[PDB]
Amino acid sequence: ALSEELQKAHSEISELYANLVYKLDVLSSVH
Amino acid sequence: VRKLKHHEQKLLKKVDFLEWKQDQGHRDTQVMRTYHIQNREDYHKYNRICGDIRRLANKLSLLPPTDPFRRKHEQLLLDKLYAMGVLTTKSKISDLENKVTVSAICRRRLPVIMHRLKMAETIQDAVKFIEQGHVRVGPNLINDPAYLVTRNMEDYVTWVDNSKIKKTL
Amino acid sequence: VYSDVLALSMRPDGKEVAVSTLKGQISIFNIEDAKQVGNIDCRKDIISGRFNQDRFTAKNSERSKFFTTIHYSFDGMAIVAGGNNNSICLYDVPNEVLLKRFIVSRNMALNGTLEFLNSKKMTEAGSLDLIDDAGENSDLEDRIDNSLPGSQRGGDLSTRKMRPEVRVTSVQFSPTANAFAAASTEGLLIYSTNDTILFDPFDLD
Amino acid sequence: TRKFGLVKRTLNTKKDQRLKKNQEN
RNA sequence: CAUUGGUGAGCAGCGAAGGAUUUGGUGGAUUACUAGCUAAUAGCAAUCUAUUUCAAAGAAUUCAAACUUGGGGGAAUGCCUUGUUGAAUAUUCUUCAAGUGUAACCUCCUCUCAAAUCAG
Repeated sequence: ALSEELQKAHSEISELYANLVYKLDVLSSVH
Repeated sequence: VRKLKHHEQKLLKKVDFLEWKQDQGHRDTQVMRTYHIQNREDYHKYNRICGDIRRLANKLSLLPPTDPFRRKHEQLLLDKLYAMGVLTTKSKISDLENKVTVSAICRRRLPVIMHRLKMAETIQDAVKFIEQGHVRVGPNLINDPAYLVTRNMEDYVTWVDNSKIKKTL
Repeated sequence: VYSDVLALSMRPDGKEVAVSTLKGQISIFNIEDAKQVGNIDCRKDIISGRFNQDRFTAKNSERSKFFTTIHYSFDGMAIVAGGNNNSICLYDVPNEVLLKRFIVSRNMALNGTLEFLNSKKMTEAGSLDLIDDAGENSDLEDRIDNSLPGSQRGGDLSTRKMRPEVRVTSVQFSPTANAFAAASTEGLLIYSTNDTILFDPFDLD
Repeated sequence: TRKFGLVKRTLNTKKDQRLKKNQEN
């Protein structure tokens, strides 16, 4: 709990990080 | 198309059929030239993720500076993108928008890797060798020329065994 | 050993070891001594498949002619091995010759199933199946392509931009009834010797 | 009998004379 | 000398009214076979036309409707949204602003590599 709009920013940035994690580790061909 | 006249030129001021601004200078093709990708959409398969790097790299630059999540998550981004080798360095954060090109992720491609190691003479001869089934990445012979190979997987590319081109070298 | 080993497996006695090199040749090693006992060959008797995007025939394809898992029997006298192929193998340990060769799955949509591809699908430029047919679906979601190009055994099915390879990862024996189970690409398969568990209704109206 | 590396041949920015930047020589 | 190189001669040797090679075309399989066409319970297949047309059945997000956009900037001119103004008859349209509004519309990036050559 830091700031509620920063909470929104942390959650949205973690969502995009999860999407990027998905596309990059699939792109990593998980080996 | 016509080497058109001095009187034709001023009337057809804005027209072109070869280099368009929606066609973005045919820049993608110059990367499709230098790395010899089979389909066009491989470029936009990198460039759809490549902005997605920057789209996270931008808004992580919008957080307060010593936000203890911000410096940690950026390190988790940069160790990941450094394991895949799509950037040369990892010390600076500025490569996440400046070095993330389609050519940089596209010079982590498989025939670029063999073309560095001089098993092949040119790039397309390595593509022909992958198509012929001569190469392997550690355990597995790979058929696909468009293999994303990480930095740490780069030692695992050998020629495949009992071949006619491994006996060539 | 002289070639690249993987998928190690010991006898339960622990004085002999099955090894799979990159050549496919399984070797058996002494443990009380150092020399090799004898080696059984697998690069000949492996059913491998040619993918629709393969540009080389399966007779000289080096795709899957090794073994990604080896297991000794509960006498230590037999071995079931399984790899990235369609072929699961049952070698006898002292007689040193395979007993039976097993298909895991016979599926056209699985990639390395077929030995010989049908030449009616080899068109002018390209396969007949390698054309992207997801763009003609009635539904928007099935028309959406999310496939990153060179993903090998990555996260999801749709993102190979390929058919799934017929591969079998893990191989084990049952202790009791010599049944062997292998978790395939399709899933866990069970072979057994529990014969006549096939249920047989008699004198049906 | 098709050649290997069947690639998408497309617009060459350094070879196509239809470009007016290559209209000179 | 090994030639373990082939040419070149030859010979032993193989050896039934030739042998050896190279390729074009086509057919057959390359998944496990229930017939073709149509308006399809039927008709056709020499034909469905001078019964194919009447008949019935048949109309919601009161306008839900880019699940789709390389990333930054901005986004003038457009549009969107409400704020706000006029007109017509409870609604469209004139006029106007506010929008870290915006897949229109402007630029920056998404090219310059231990690849090679080259002076030192």
